[PDB]
Amino acid sequence: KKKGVLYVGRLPHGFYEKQMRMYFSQFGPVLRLRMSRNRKTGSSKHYAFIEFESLDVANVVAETMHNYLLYGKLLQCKVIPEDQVHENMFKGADVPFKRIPHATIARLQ
Amino acid sequence: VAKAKGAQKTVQKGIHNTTFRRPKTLQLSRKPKYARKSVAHAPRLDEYKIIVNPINSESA
Repeated sequence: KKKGVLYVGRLPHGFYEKQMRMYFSQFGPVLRLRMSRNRKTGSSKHYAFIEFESLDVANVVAETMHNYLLYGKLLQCKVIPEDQVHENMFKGADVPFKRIPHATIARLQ
Repeated sequence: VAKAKGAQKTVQKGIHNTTFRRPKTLQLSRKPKYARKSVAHAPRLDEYKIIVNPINSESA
């Protein structure tokens, strides 16, 4: 019914867009997933926002993986209420991020 | 939501989860370290003790 949106923080290096999708899928279907990345080199910002079909499913994860010691990192995930969700946490979600080779294109240019 | 509540919430807490008679149990046999009698006794009733004497009475 109600579109559940979830935040995940303190991402271990590796828990990237595909790894999260193939993990949260068995919890429940995942529609729109984006993971914040550096504008310049596309490096990870180590925090991602995911969406779930229902807040009830969205709150399911928030009470299991919250404070989930992973590779020495305490995963931070909890439901973000819909009042303050913005329009485009998933702008370009599920899309291979474009990292442009700024240096080399400058030398070629 | 039941998809995650069961077997996705509890998998993270463990995926692997007439009358009665005393069972027969292996009953060993004795293997003494010392045989309790050094020399086995010689036979207690042989011919020379069975037949003690003949009777030579008048009826005999």
